[PDB]
Amino acid sequence: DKYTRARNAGGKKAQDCMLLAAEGDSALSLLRAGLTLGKSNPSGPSFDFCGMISLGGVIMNACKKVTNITTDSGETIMVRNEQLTNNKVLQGIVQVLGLDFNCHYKTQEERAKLRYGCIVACVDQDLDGCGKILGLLLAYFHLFWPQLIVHGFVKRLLTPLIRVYEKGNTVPVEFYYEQEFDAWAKKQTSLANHTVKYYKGLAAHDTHEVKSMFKHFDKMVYTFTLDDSAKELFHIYFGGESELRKRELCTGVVPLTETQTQSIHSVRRIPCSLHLQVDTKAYKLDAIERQIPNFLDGMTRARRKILAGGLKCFASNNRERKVFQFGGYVADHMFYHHGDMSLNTSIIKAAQYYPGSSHLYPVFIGIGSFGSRHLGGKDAGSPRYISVQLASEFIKTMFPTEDSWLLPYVFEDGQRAEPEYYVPVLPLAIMEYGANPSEGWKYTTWARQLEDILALVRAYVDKNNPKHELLHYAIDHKITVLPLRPSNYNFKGHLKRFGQYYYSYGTYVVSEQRNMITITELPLRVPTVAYIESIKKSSNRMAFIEEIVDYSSSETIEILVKLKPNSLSRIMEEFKETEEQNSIENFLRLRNCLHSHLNFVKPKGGIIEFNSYYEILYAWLPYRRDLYQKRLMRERAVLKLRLIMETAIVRYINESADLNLSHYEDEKEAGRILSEHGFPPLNQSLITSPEFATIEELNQKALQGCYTYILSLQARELLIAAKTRRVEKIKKMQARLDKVEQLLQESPFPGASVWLEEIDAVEKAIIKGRNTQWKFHHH
Amino acid sequence: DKYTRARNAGGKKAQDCMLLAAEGDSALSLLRAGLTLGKSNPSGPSFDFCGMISLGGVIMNACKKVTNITTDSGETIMVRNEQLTNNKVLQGIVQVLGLDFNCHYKTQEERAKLRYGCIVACVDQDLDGCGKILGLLLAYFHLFWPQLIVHGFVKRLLTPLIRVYEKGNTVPVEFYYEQEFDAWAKKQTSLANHTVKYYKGLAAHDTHEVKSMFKHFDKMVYTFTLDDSAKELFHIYFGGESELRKRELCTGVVPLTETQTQSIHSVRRIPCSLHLQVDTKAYKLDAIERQIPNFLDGMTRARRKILAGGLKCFASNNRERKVFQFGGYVADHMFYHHGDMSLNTSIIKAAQYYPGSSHLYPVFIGIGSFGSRHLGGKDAGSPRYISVQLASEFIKTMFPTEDSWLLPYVFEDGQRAEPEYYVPVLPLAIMEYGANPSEGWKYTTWARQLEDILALVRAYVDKNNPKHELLHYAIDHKITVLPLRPSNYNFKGHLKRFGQYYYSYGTYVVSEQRNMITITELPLRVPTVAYIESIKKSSNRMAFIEEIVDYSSSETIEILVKLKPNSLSRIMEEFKETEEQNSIENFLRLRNCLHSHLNFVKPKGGIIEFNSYYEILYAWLPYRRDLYQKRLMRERAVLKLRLIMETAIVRYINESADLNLSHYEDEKEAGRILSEHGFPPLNQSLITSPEFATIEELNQKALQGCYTYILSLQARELLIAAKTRRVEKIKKMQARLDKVEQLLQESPFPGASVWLEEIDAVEKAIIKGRNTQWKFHHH
DNA sequence: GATTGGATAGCTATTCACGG
DNA sequence: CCGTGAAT
DNA sequence: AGCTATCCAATC
Ligand SMILES: COc1cc(NS(C)(=O)=O)ccc1Nc1c2ccccc2nc2ccccc12
Ligand SMILES: COc1cc(NS(C)(=O)=O)ccc1Nc1c2ccccc2nc2ccccc12
Ligand SMILES: [Mg+2]
Ligand SMILES: [Mg+2]
Ligand SMILES: [Mg+2]
Repeated sequence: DKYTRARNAGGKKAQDCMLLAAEGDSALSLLRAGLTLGKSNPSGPSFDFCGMISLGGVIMNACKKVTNITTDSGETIMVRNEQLTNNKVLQGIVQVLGLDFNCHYKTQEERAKLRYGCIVACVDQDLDGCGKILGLLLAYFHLFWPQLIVHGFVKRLLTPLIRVYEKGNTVPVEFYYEQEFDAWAKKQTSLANHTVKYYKGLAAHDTHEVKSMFKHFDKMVYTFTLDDSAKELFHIYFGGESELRKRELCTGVVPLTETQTQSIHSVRRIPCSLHLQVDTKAYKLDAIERQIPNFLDGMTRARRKILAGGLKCFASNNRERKVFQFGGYVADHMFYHHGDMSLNTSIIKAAQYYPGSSHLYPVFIGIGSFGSRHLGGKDAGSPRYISVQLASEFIKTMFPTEDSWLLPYVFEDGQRAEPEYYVPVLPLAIMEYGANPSEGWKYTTWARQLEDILALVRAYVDKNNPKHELLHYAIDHKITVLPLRPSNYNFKGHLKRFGQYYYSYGTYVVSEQRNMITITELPLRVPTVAYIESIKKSSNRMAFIEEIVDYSSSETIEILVKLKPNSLSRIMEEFKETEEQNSIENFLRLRNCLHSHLNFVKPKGGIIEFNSYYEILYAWLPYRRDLYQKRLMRERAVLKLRLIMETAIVRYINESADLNLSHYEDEKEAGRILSEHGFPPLNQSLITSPEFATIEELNQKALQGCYTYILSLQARELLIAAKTRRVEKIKKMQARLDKVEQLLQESPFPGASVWLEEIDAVEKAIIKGRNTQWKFHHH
Repeated sequence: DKYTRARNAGGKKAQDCMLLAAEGDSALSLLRAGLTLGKSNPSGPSFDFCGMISLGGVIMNACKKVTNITTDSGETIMVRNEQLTNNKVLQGIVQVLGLDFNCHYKTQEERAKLRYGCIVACVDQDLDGCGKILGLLLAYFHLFWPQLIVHGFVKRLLTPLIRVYEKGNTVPVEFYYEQEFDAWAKKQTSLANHTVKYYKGLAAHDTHEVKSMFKHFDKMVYTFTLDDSAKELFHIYFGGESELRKRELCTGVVPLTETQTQSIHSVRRIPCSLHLQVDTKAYKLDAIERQIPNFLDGMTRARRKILAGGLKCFASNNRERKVFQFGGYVADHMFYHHGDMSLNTSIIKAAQYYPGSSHLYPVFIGIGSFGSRHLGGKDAGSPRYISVQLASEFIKTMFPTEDSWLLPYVFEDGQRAEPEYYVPVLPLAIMEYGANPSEGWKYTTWARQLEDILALVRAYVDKNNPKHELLHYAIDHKITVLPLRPSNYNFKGHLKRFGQYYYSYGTYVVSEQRNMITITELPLRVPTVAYIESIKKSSNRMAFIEEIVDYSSSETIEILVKLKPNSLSRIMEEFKETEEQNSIENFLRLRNCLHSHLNFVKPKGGIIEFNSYYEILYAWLPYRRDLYQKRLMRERAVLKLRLIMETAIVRYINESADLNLSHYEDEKEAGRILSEHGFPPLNQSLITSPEFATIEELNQKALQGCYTYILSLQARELLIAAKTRRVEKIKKMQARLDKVEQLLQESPFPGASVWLEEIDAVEKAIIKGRNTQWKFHHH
């Protein structure tokens, strides 16, 4: 309860006081600082007429918790959920404002009973603040007291996130959306004399800006208004039907026309339907993009940033670092503008490894406590006391280093960030476990057998496999010719397919001579403590058992169960036996069903729904093949340029004494003399280690050349051994060049043998990691 | 209430159950992993007879919170105050153990009533856990129930601190103290095949390691035993007399002899007196070292680390950074092995600036809110939302950049860290405000007037000042000839010296047409809120006042005292008007006394006590003088070496076409022919950038070198323009060399004029900072 | 009791889907 | 009712 | 994102 009352709140001047609701604590501090500006300006808000309160992060969604029931007289009353009534934030809001769940406030006399004139929401300009928190608050108010919105009881504090200043002019130009900002920027010829400022939340606007904004306080308050359509909109974005969200979120967001925003800014009334259509839709699309993995990479945006930052950090030396320090480094270098605790949790999850864990091939090696098979991995240590390091042996084979220069990249404010997506050697999307929800769709994936995947890919790329010709299709690409069965690496149970569903069964053994029943393997991905709690809550099963206990150490589980005398007969009697599941498995809940929700995010943004793992594999193959071809082409261009440069270098070295470079005056004279002598001008910085640059860029930049590759020659290279090593290197480049030229004309596509070798290397690395419990050089 | 009771604990097997008291959740996880072993370690501890509890706090010193009173029955009883009774950790411990404060437990019958047979402390091996926590626990038990310590009711878990593994062997060796490991390693012939591992606490250990520890569990439990001496020793370390700690902590810790440690490791019993004399004394000495400033530098260890880290970080660019990110950088790069919140608080305190603050000259510019005169500076923002940057001008003028290469340094694991101490141009120890306690001592300093300090230093250095001669002493250097008065920069009150004490007075005015009392200034360093609460607390003062009001701005003080009508008379009558302070000041408490406790830390460890600021200045002067001399000599030597190198380089570049280096085969042939031609062999890397080498190191490593400075020359240098620039550089270096030679011979000591120029520069920087409210290029 | 600095770490609730 | 990851 | 208590000393 962070309420800071107003002096006139609840008194005879209640109908002109204001209540400020802050998204978090930074907004609280900014509001307090602005309010405590008395005696410097008689005009402006102050604590005698304004309130102060905090919402505390995400607020609850009332539209799902409430349930509508009709009465005898046809009245429809909304019963509020037990959890809904016990929420502290909503209770505090309703107590401070003195709202009633029975009065409809249809008349001004009823509106006079509230303790404040109006409620003003102060939230950040980011997607989360404007779309989720404000949207949820609007949904709450619309659901319970729709009439309040009509009479302008709900207002918001609109603050820009972009400010462009021009030196010599004291007033800036403010943009509330990036679209209008960049449209204005591209409209102008040059902004080199200007300066742009972003505001990631209300943790900005230095005291000068705070004073300037609070001077014109009334110019920032915007009143929400209601229309007819908004009703059916509020049900779509916050109702209990996810099908409507699926249909709504399958398309993009249409921005507001100029007339609409002109009316909004001239009158300062915002229709809630427009707010839902723009801000909430944008937030939901961003949430989909953040919480659902890409079908090529298999990882979400946060995990991709983590991997890129880890590669950058541990490229120098693979030394352990604290999770907090590494997360801070990642947030600093990868431009992660969210809370650090979420990043640390994501790192910890990515580094975990145990039977049944989400990652079969984690990209990190964890030093410390990183969860266990029991407790579902939630028993991990704090990020301040555990360390992670790069599993370089597996990474350098799964994500080839030379292919990183060719992926499309994500640019923030003109700076490079983590790539848009990686293209692994083997399809990682269908090679690991995962399960989590998002807006509209849910994602769930059970890993496939490694041997089946290897056989399929080797058939596709081998050109010598007896099944290669039929894997390629001259009829259609829906037929299945090879099995893709669920993996059972760390699983001692069984997997059986019935109809269209795969079921996993744990294994047990029964010693009737003593009346003891012991289970030795639980089904796939079930925590032991959760399983024990589940088997204890069922009183029907609990009746037969005297006691159950465990002696599982850290990775192998066994439960021993002593049940009441002469209970087995009743066990078979009450619990039916079927070919899908026997009496004992039904009794002990040793059967699990593997449901798959193959919903991913396509490279160009958006969602995509698959029907089988074969579709994912067939979609992933062309990207990898094209990446191989592009890599080879750029490699050939680089070799040609490098050969030309090295031949010129050797030619200069041969006759360096004759030239007598010391005789000439300066750089330009020497360059002119060299050009007169026939030395070609190249781009040394673009050829010795080019860039993320592409091939046409390579040619264009190599067109304009300098003579720096001669002037930067150390005297040590002028000896004889250096020249001999240089010509040997030239021979090696020539051999590599004609080898890759031969590789280019290869069937079925260029670089098939390279793919085969990478497959073998990654298979060996995976085997080595499995042998040492995924702790390389630590066994 | 973290507590997992043992199965047998409660009164049936209470005599064999043991309770493990740990530090944090890391120890909890380690102990849980050890105890959960089953069917793989049958002879080992388990939850049948092992307790589990977390302290979850810090232990209060009970010896200071109790009162001993003798009743009429000739019995001395100890009554505990409210805070001791209400402490959560002690209450939990006494409830779990079921201790009685009336039973003396002198026999086995009363001891059997306890819920556990023994209590085992499981703390880290660092100074904190071993010293502070264990000493406080032992003090608690000895104060209340000595017989429990006598009968071995208290034990500790002794875990190895450092372990070295022999490659090819599965058994390492263990050391519990750093000195033992250091002695063994120095005595050991070679350790290339040996792998050392530090265990900072027990949060980091191998699974096989903990498996072995719980395989041999009783080998790591040591019982504490009492003796005759300890009865008084506790009173020295935890009693109410600080003089005993002053007399005890003024010397180093005497290590345990070989016979004592051999007996301890043989019988597994530890005398409590030895533990107090070693671990607690070491911890207290470390606390003194890290909580009291150095009299030369003027800052503590944490502040020195912060300053060095800021200098290293903001060198590339002065762009602002968030406080938490900068703290993470400092912790990473200078090996800060403590919590991040402490570092963030220290940085915030170092960057603060307001009237009456502790830092008249902050080493940081703070963007955001950093507190104000009211609330004493505790109203600053969160470290995640306020930015800091380096005050480049003041730092560069106060701590010269070159001198940083010549200070003694602190080494961690063979790597450099923050300097041992800094030697600023002006003595910063007596130009700031400070007040804080530490073990056995208190530090309190009131800043001196800048003008007096400048005059004193100049008279000591100018050699032309008419006061220079008698400032030096041919009779005795324990006399004062110049004033040293408290500074009044942001002070509009009065300062008056009476006897041996300075007093600060506020300023007040009176108006008789209402009898309005207006306070325009408070004494030095008193927050407004605390003063208001103090004036309200005393009944006899505000009983004559109805109201008090204050419209105080961010930097101004005004208090209006709405007091009773016709009241002045008994204010004069009651509150006595003395020559030291008038009745009105006595009635508003506007007089303060400036007490100074000048206790500092010597450069080579230890504490030192001064009697006046003149002593501090006199001690500080020779260090700066010697540093100036050493800097001048090192620069002279470096200049000579660089002149030789550049002359040789010029000669080569001049006659390079003659030798025709292309003819020779490899590096050795080129070196041989160069030596034959007479080019001297030097250490190019050292002379180009020594950065830490002493004056003798330059000479010793000059002759042993290579011919790298020739073979690393590029073609661009062979041109005429490069040679002309080189010869111009040679001329400039010669001019600087003979200028330095002139500076070397200079009365009274070398480099006096340099000191004068730097004094003028720092004075100008200070004035510029004062004029812009210590916000450079931000006004 | 209060007050100053530099050190000790672990809790506080939700949103989004779709099956148990 | 619970439970997953990524966010306030 | 914030919120939770104590140790040292000497004067108030
Ligand atoms: C409802 O969200 C919060 C409420 C409170 N206090 S209350 C009204 O329930 O008595 C405090 C914090 C939060 N929000 C939380 C977070 C917000 C931002 C970032 C991390 C957060 N982590 C939280 C963890 C547990 C509970 C609330 C958190
Ligand atoms: C659980 O919190 C604490 C645990 C300990 N454990 S131990 C054996 O090292 O003494 C010690 C102290 C705390 N409490 C802490 C705080 C309590 C109140 C207010 C602020 C606190 N700040 C802390 C900062 C770091 C560590 C513990 C703190
Ligand atoms: Mg935000
Ligand atoms: Mg510790
Ligand atoms: Mg910690």
